[PDB]
Amino acid sequence: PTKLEVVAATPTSLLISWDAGHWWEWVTYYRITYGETGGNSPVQEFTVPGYSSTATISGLKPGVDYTITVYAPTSDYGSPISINYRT
Amino acid sequence: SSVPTKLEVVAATPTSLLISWDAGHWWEWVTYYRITYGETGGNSPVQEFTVPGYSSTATISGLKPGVDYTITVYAPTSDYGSPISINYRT
Amino acid sequence: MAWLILIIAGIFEVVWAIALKYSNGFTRLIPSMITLIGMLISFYLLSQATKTLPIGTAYTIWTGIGALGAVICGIIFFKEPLTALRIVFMILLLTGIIGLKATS
Amino acid sequence: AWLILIIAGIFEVVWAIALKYSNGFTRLIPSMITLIGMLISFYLLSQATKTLPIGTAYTIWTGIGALGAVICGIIFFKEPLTALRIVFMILLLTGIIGLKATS
Repeated sequence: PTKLEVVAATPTSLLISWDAGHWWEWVTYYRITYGETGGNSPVQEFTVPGYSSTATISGLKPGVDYTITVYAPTSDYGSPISINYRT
Repeated sequence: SSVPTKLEVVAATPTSLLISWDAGHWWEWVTYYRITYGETGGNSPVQEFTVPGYSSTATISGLKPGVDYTITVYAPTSDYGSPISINYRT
Repeated sequence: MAWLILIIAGIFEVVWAIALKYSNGFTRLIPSMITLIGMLISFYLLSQATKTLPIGTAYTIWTGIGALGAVICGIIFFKEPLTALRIVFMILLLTGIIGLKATS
Repeated sequence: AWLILIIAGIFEVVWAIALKYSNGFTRLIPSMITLIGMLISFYLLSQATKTLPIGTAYTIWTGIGALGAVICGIIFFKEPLTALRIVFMILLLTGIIGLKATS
């Protein structure tokens, strides 16, 4: 995928989106992972089906800089898309 | 009258019923049953859902208390048997 | 009529067989949906056919339609070698299918 | 991986017979046996094609599948045995096996 944008943000949550491509590029699922940019504990993650281009990340510590990575099913597509964002 | 058999209401409630049936022997089991239930006076329609064939029980919810209903359990086709139906007042 | 159903199931066979390789590890959405829909449709039509048709004839004719369509679409869409041997094998397959339908 | 392929074909015949027993995917168990005897065949074939030439592996797989469907059909459901039907079935089976042995 491409264009990992934080569409919206409350102090405790980020609404993100990406460009799913078109037709012959839509995969069956994307995998979103989010964690404190430079943490020590397990990162967080979930997965959305391929038809959706957005995803909601919730339950974040307010004022902390998190990094979000949206992953493709395999590596044979368009490389991981990652961004940083402080709540 | 092979399948299903012995359609009975296990538990009840003003708004809900728990029904079950006798699936039969293992060569009589079907892939799915379909359950139809409606106001016995015929307000107008009948509600219907489907249940996997490996389940002998079903739970019908959202009924009106005090009203009499008819609940019927069907086989996938008519070759197995006739659909068994009952009556019950909530 | 059950034969019409059989031929249509054999068609969906090749459609999902080729969309399965166009889908990667069941990862591309459009080809994966095409494969799943095709598998469900094909198997359903095959069952409805075997209800009134013998299993030994229905299975092999379904397999023959599938492999024949696979080779048709491979020679046409993948620039596969159109061997004279493959032509006569297609003749054998089609004659078998049609002769099986003839003796019903 | 030879016998794993033999088993991958036997299970093909298995789900054929089960599908005929399911009467349009309505009888539970023949439908369930039909479903479970298929991913067995494909996974065993993936493990066999992991070792064996995709060509010969697929050819032997589908050959056992078709011929065994024929034979077990003329038995479990008393399917015919005409001198004509065996001829056209031989034509069809050799056609399929040959078309598969070439790619």
